Amino acid sequence: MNPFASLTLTTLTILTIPIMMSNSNIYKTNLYPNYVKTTVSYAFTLSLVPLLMFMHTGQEMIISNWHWMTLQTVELSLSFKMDYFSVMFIPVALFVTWSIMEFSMWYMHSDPFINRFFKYLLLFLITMMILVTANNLFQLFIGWEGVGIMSFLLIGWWHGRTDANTAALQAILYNRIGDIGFVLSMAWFLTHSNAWDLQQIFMLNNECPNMPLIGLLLAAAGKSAQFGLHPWLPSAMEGPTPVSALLHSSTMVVAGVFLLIRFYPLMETNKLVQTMTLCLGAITTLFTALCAITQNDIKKIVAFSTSSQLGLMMVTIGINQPHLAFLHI
Amino acid sequence: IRWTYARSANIYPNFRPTPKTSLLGALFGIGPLFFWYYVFKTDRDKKEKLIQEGKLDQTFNISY
Amino acid sequence: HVTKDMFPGPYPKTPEERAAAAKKYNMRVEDYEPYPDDGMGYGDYPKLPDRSQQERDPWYDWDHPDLRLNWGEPIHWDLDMYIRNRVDTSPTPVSWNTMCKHLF
Amino acid sequence: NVLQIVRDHWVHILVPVGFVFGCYLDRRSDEKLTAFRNKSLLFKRELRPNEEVTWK
Amino acid sequence: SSLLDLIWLETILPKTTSFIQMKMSIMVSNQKGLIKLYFLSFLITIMISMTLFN
Amino acid sequence: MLKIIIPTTMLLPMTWMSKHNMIWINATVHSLLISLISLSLLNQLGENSLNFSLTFFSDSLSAPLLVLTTWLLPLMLMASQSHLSKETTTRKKLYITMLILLQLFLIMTFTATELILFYILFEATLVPTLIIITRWGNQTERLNAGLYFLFYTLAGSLPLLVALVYIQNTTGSLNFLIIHYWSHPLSNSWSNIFMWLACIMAFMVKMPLYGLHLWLPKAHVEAPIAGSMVLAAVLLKLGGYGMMRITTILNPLTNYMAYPFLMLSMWGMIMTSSICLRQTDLKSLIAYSSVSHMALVIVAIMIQTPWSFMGATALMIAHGLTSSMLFCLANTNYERVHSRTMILARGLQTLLPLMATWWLVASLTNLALPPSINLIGELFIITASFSWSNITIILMGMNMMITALYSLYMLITTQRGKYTHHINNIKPSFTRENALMALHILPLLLLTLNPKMILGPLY
Amino acid sequence: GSTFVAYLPDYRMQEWARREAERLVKYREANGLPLMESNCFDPNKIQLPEDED
Amino acid sequence: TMMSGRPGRVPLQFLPNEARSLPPPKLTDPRLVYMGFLGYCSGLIDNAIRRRPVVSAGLHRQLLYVTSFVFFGYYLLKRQDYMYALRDHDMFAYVKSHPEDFPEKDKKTYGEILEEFHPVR
Amino acid sequence: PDSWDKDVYPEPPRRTPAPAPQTSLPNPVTYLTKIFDLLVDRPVTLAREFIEQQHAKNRYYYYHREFRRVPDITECEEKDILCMFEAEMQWRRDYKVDQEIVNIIQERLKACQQREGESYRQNCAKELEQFTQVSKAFQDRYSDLGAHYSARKCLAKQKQRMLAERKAAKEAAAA
Ligand SMILES: CCCCCCCCCCCCCCCCCC(=O)OC[C@H](COP(=O)([O-])OCC(O)COP(=O)([O-])OC[C@@H](COC(=O)CCCCCCCCCCCCCCCCC)OC(=O)CCCCCCCCCCCCCCCCC)OC(=O)CCCCCCCCCCCCCCCCC
Ligand SMILES: CCCCCCCCCCCCCCCCC[C@@H](O)O[C@H](CO[C@H](O)CCCCCCCCCCCCCCC)COP(=O)(O)OCC[N+](C)(C)C
Ligand SMILES: CCCCCCCCCCCCCCCCC[C@@H](O)O[C@H](CO[C@H](O)CCCCCCCCCCCCCCC)COP(=O)(O)OCC[N+](C)(C)C
Ligand SMILES: CCCCCCCCCCCCCCCCC[C@@H](O)O[C@H](CO[C@H](O)CCCCCCCCCCCCCCC)COP(=O)(O)OCC[N+](C)(C)C
Repeated sequence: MNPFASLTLTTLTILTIPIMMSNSNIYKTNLYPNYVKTTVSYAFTLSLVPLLMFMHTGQEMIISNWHWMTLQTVELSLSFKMDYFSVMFIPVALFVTWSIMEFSMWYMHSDPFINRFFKYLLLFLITMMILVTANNLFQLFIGWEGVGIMSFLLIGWWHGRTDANTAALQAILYNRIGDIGFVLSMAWFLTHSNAWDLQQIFMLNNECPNMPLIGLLLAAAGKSAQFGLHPWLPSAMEGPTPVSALLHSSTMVVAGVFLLIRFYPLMETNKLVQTMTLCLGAITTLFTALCAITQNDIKKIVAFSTSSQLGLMMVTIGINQPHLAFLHI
Repeated sequence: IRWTYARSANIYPNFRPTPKTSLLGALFGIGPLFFWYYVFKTDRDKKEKLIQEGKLDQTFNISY
Repeated sequence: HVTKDMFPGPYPKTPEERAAAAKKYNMRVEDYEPYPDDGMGYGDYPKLPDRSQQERDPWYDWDHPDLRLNWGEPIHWDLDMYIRNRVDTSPTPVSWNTMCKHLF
Repeated sequence: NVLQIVRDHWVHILVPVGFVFGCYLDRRSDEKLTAFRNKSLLFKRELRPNEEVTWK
Repeated sequence: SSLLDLIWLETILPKTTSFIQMKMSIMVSNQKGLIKLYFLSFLITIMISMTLFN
Repeated sequence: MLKIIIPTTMLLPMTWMSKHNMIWINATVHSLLISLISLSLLNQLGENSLNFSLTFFSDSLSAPLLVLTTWLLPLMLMASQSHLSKETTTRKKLYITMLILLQLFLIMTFTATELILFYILFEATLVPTLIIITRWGNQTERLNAGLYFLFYTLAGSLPLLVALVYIQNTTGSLNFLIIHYWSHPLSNSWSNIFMWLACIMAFMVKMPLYGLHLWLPKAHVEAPIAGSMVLAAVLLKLGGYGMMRITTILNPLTNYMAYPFLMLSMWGMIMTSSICLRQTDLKSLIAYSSVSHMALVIVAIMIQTPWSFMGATALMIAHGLTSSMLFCLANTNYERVHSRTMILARGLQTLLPLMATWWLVASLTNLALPPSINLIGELFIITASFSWSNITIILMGMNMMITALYSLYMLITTQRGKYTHHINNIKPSFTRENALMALHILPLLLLTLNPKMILGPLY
Repeated sequence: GSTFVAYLPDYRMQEWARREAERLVKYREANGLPLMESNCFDPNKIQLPEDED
Repeated sequence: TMMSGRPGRVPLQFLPNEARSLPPPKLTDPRLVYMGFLGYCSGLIDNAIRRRPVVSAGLHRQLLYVTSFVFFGYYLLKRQDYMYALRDHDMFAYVKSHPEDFPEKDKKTYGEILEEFHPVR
Repeated sequence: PDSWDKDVYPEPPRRTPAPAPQTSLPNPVTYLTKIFDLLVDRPVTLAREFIEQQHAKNRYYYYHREFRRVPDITECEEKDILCMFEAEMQWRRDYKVDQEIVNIIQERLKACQQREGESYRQNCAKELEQFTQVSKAFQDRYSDLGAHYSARKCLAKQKQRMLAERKAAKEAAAA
């Protein structure tokens, strides 16, 4: 069949081989971090191919490969959406992770558990790739919760430090506050649209009501650290600097914004939720920049800069410009 | 040992039915139940009246 | 190894049993003060200052350095609420009312 | 050594013998509920040239 | 934890039952062994049975 | 169905004629074999049921519970091997006899085509558990716990019996099949209201309902490890199974009568989740978490929709496995420290790393991390509740947040931080304990691959 | 046991149900029938009670 | 059902002659097996109380317990079956002789019976 | 492929544009897909040929089970349990077949939405109306029976709807 389909699934699959070999002999040696870095680089150069195919013709696919349980008229399956957002974000995230791992082999050299650090970095990358390419709400929730657990484990990397554990539990708390809205959105979409699949949700909602979009907005605010739920992102600087650079800077924290990007056909039909998104983004970017301009910890300054950029992304979503928000990501 | 015992097993022998204790117990243990009952009963009465009137628009509502 | 007389008892009414209770908790009779005798099951247990464990001296050599506690000292009733992982009561550079007003 | 470990390992055989006895008892109890065999409206079938009962 | 679970939910079902049964047992079993009182009670219940069930 | 019942009965002569040093090996081997045999009841039908005989029948609600019940006995034997080592041979054999009798009663309870037979076995389970708690418990409160655990149950179960016989005098049968096929609406009357209450309260007290949940922390804190395992894994699910079975004759009165129980459950799940936040005892914390999960199951059964029933089945199985694992981990800590207080032994990740991994996985599955079957049941119940009323989402979301909070609090308090200095008797974890944790956790992650096996008869 | 459960035969009749639905849809699409019907039972075999009020 | 005064009942007769018209219980009847099991348990408890090796102290005594329990159980099962047969015989005869009290109800199908529908919402 | 019916799962003719290169500069997509063919498609096809010929050496069949029609719950006496059992089982089988029909129509809808790209709102109206009709019918049949549903409850719901419809029609005729 078409090559484009095979390449997209191979990238994600070969991202998981070092996790399988985590019980092998190579995990007991000092060559494991280099093995993980090489795997990520190969995945990046392999994922460059579907990007070229899309840039040439614009190839788009849905791959529903495995049928998981069926619930009367509701069918749940392992389905991947390989649209422009996925095929554009995957190479960028892989490139950033490759650079971060190469930096970590120098930064975390004296750490006794450096293989576990790389294993952890790879697990976060896998969960984020699950989040980005999900075609239904259950799979997207799987990625949503996986990135949260990985951030909890990586913030509290030094578990003998009280403040690290406090920060990890803080991140979990705020993300559960957002998860309330995520679960509300899932319940509404199943009860009214009879699906968690994206195609049926788009088809059956020509004029989306307030409640599902407000749940989506609450989830996005929780996971992108908007004004009501902001402090966990600066508090997350307790983890090692590579963790701050990969998760809480450029890949995981944009997830909430990405969610609002993923549902943009429904968002454009509602003026109230658009206005709420715009106002939340504006207050977030202002408040976090205002906090930033007076800080003395350098990592805190960069974290507040990240939060302001996320607020700007929310403003762009609120003015009904999702592709520009993706480009900013 | 004293801390855990005081927190767990010494409470009831030192309990005394007092106006403060009685009012706080009644409030915190009954008021939320009746508040939530009123809220849910009102919500479901409105939904039932709407569905009898036919103006609910339950299209595509297959799973319950 | 703890005897029957080493457990919390009822609210002390007389100075003699007040002194006995203060002795039980390894603290001075003057410093001892029970919770007010209401229907709540506090009984005979010291009402220690409501300070958090974050306010304890971090340079003192505690027997439990992370919790900042010594072995035999009496334990605050709400210790698990003040454990440096949770709510703390440490003084701030700005007053609580001023911060509330400005944030609001 | 035979006739010595038997006196010591005889207990192990009981669980499997109980299972076989239970299977036989299940079949025996099944044999008394054949009032409608080949008589339901759904599976009323003509017997094969060398078939006596549709199920056992 | 303390007000509802350790005190009032305990007071309502189990503690009240224990108290009621304890008092009823102490009342019923406490007879000084004086057959005078026993047979006086017998006369009272005999007359009540005669005046109540017919 | 006798192919499972007879080997369980043969477990007793095999136990009592075993050598003094061969009881655990033989019991474990043959219990595992019985579990393997019982695993072939999972082949269910989309039609009625597996009606073996006039006395026993199988269902896709019954089969997962039966498989879990069989699988629990070997784990209970492994967990009990340690603290019963200094015990006489006769008393060890008596303990194993109690465990086997409890399994036999549970297996016959879950099939039990008759409601009176179900009631008789449902109450027969009460005796071995009571003996186990009051005989092989460590503290002086065990007796008191047993008393509570007894009378609460009977307080609900004697009215049910009366109602049961009453029903047979009017219907003429108590067979589940005839009861289901010949069901007639229940009028809105005082007599019918009290019949409804008599039918419900027996199963409601055993879940337990939030108001009637006081016996559970006592019984769990006081019982030995195997007693806690069977109480949290199987005995709490008898109420859910009974309610799902019996609510077929209670319509349409359930619509009105369910409101007080729905409010009690939806508020008490918040209450018990918050109670877990301030708890100085591991076993007590795990017991309160169990109360919260069973409150959610009660909401599911009272709503009485297909998604509610599927979620209730999934959540019952998942909670059984997870709570048994949590009790086993706490018991491994207790057998070293002898304290059972959470704040005492700290920083155990540095001293026991693999057991810290087991703790992490158990906390993640108690937290309902997708795609675990815990979250499958949670989400199905939440969706059904949202359809019932859109305002339930507030209480469900609060419960999820508080659940994550106390699960990670329990993990961080015991595993993270600095080790307690004066505790120097912490030995490396045994192969028996690691294997016990693995045998708890691998079945959960395997069940998430085939969820329809635990989604019940409405799948 | 996991392998045995994985390969349990389709006694819940999911494949059978999908094949029945496929052939039923094929027939109804071709014959112009309105796919699924609103009445689950044939109205001609139901005797309703006259109200005459 | 008080059959104490039932006509033609010989006063102290355990099994009447007409009970011979009924099929006897099989020797492998599950109830007979349970009575034998009860006798076996009695033998085990007898050994235990007298402080003897419980399983292998007196084989003659245990055999006698099992045999006596089986004997009495056989006769008890016969009497039980006979009494239930009498109950059914009397009930059927009474229904036959009182046709006006047990009428033949009209056959109605569900397609012509109106049952109230109560939606679950 | 023959593995499924083209009528139950219809597809458009799938018109594909032809490459019209405006420049002589070599593109990477064609060369890269050529090496992909050479390195992946060819060995996979060889392995499939081997597996298929091994399968063809051993050919055996399975059958789709046929269920005849039984009297339904409307033809069953009030307490006759045998016909009630037969009717209940038949009704349950029909219920599952209806679920699968709804699933087929939903699959059609999802495939149309993905296939039509930015024009899905206009070019998938037929599938939307099909799903609207089938969803309306399924909701009429089974929406509010709840757990412990039965053929008797479905019949009672249908009868209630029929009384409402007859009353409305008599009112309209006499209005
Ligand atoms: C659901 C129905 C199905 C199941 C049926 C269950 C009932 C059946 C049996 C009923 C009673 C009969 C036996 C009881 C006599 C007691 C004798 C005794 O003490 O045991 C010692 C004796 C061996 O010890 P020993 O050296 O001879 O002398 C030690 C002294 O006896 C004394 O030893 P010690 O002085 O060194 O130790 C003192 C100990 C001694 O105290 C005891 O041993 C207690 C005895 C049990 C009480 C019996 C009560 C009457 C029946 C009640 C049944 C209740 C069921 C309803 C559910 C409620 C659950 C409680 O007392 C204590 O430690 C006090 C603390 C105990 C904790 C609280 C008490 C709870 C007891 C509840 C037990 C209930 C089940 C008992 C099962 C049988 C146990 C042997 O054990 C045995 O060997 C007898 C077991 C039966 C032998 C089976 C042989 C057949 C195998 C080959 C044939 C294969 C069959 C298939 C054929 C086809 C294959 C090819
Ligand atoms: C303690 C821990 C938890 C334990 C379990 C608690 C759950 C049990 C709660 C019982 C459920 C409700 C009981 C009856 C519900 C019916 C509705 C009725 O009560 O309300 C009105 C009834 O009006 C009044 O309520 C009459 C009853 C008043 C007397 C009851 C005492 C009120 C407080 C006592 C609570 C104590 C509960 C525990 C007892 C040990 C309705 O008005 P009406 O249209 O006329 O009646 C319709 C019903 N009909 C047709 C059958 C007649
Ligand atoms: C250390 C790191 C690991 C190293 C090793 C690397 C390799 C890892 C790969 C394994 C995990 C990745 C997941 C991939 C899943 C592949 C297997 C899956 O596809 O099979 C599932 C099958 O799994 C089983 O269905 C679920 C497991 C059964 C659970 C039973 C528990 C065992 C009994 C013990 C008692 C427990 C009591 C619990 C109470 C209920 C689903 O199959 P299905 O699509 O459907 O159809 C099967 C084929 N058909 C079509 C012919 C029928
Ligand atoms: C409690 C457990 C059972 C213990 C019973 C004692 C066991 C030893 C007894 C040995 C056998 C006794 C039978 C006597 C021989 C002949 C008796 C016969 O002549 O009398 C008949 C009477 O037969 C006996 O009544 C039947 C005895 C059978 C008792 C066993 C039933 C127990 C209920 C089931 C529980 C399980 C127990 C089984 C294990 C032992 C006719 O009596 P009749 O003059 O016309 O009416 C007077 C009595 N009325 C007024 C009540 C009607």
